[PDB]
Amino acid sequence: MTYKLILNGKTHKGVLTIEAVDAATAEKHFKQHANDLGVDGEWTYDDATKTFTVTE
Amino acid sequence: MTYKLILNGKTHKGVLTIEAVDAATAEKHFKQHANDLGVDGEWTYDDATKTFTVTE
Ligand SMILES: [Cl-]
Ligand SMILES: [Cl-]
Ligand SMILES: [Cl-]
Ligand SMILES: [Cl-]
Ligand SMILES: [Cl-]
Ligand SMILES: [Cl-]
Ligand code: NA
Ligand code: NA
Ligand code: NA
Ligand code: NA
Ligand SMILES: [Zn+2]
Ligand SMILES: [Zn+2]
Ligand SMILES: [Zn+2]
Ligand SMILES: [Zn+2]
Repeated sequence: MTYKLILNGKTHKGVLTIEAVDAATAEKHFKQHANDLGVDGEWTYDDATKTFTVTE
Repeated sequence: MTYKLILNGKTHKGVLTIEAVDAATAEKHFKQHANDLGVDGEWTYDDATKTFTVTE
């Protein structure tokens, strides 16, 4: 299914959408993106919208 | 305005949307994302949809 990441970082404000087999796979991918971007924030997940938020 | 990046990398297939004052500013931001993700691809731009694509 489609999963989304809302980036709410100091220098990264955006929305990323990907496809993944499950939420765990999406979250692993999203955490790698955030790590590569130097985003070090607090994570939340909304199951109803399959949307993660990372907030610095 | 809103600008989009279609990631068509070997390991990064996704869509990123951001806001930016102009296409040049969006593209600079997008190129930094792609650099941070280790995406080394060919860039194209569609003015009508304010959408870049990076293709490995
Ligand atoms: Cl699907
Ligand atoms: Cl961003
Ligand atoms: Cl973690
Ligand atoms: Cl705007
Ligand atoms: Cl991606
Ligand atoms: Cl360049
Ligand atoms: Na996957
Ligand atoms: Na879920
Ligand atoms: Na900007
Ligand atoms: Na344009
Ligand atoms: Zn799927
Ligand atoms: Zn960004
Ligand atoms: Zn704008
Ligand atoms: Zn990716």
